[PDB]
Amino acid sequence: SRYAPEFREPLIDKEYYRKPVAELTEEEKYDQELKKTQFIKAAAATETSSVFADPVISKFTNMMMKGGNKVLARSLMAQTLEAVKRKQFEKYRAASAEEQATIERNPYRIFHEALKNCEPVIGLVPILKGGHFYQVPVPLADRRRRFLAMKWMITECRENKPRRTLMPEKLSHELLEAFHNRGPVIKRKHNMHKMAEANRALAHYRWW
RNA sequence: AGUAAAUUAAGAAUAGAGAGCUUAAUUGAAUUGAGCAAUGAAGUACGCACACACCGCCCGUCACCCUCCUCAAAUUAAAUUAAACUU
Ligand SMILES: [Mg+2]
Repeated sequence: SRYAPEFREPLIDKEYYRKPVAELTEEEKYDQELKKTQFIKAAAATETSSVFADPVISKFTNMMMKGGNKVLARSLMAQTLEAVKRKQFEKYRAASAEEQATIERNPYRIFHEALKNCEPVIGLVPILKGGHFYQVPVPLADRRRRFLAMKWMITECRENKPRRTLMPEKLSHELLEAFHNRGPVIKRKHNMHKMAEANRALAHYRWW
């Protein structure tokens, strides 16, 4: 890295800086005073104070990008969100007043609740004990649990789709199916959890 | 980490000749542990009949030639003795 270890990650929260001084906890108040005598990293090209920037969706975009084609990957995510909004508007208009209440037309809220439905609480680590490969039930961190949900989505759509279907049409159809706990990405989570019960007694081999 | 990946340009050398090489630029990620059971290294302790240094040293059965010794059925071979007393 070209940043020395003494550099601090930038804080790009607009409201945080403009809060009244008394509203800030003394711990936060102390850090701000310390940061005045430190070096701050430059903000990333994609780090902005925009009110429409969601870290979860921005991360999902980077996991789809191939060869640094951010314009294409962002376009694919923009087309997906729109394909989900247009799919719920059609259902909402073609539904009764009672049914209309339940229907969710926010694509950003369908994406977050979809991913969370696919996240697995426990995973598996492959281990070779006595020249035999065993996978031991592991408890997954918040970072490993989130990564696996996004990875499983980007892999079901990339591979298990018809040749002429497009990613905005497969991903939209999968975010909505996961949003209802019916999709194949949810089935992957159910299989992972079910296998952990099979290897329930083999967690002892853990050394880490 | 401006890394990987992807995409460009130029240069060396040639008369010409690389999908090779050198260099410059662009776009631009994911991830980094509740680590040491193992693998390797380092440190400490201990062991060593190894020092060619464990790809070490090393012990028995088995296999030819040669040296010495022992036992043993028998056979024969030479060797080796000592006196006893009568009249
Ligand atoms: Mg040439």
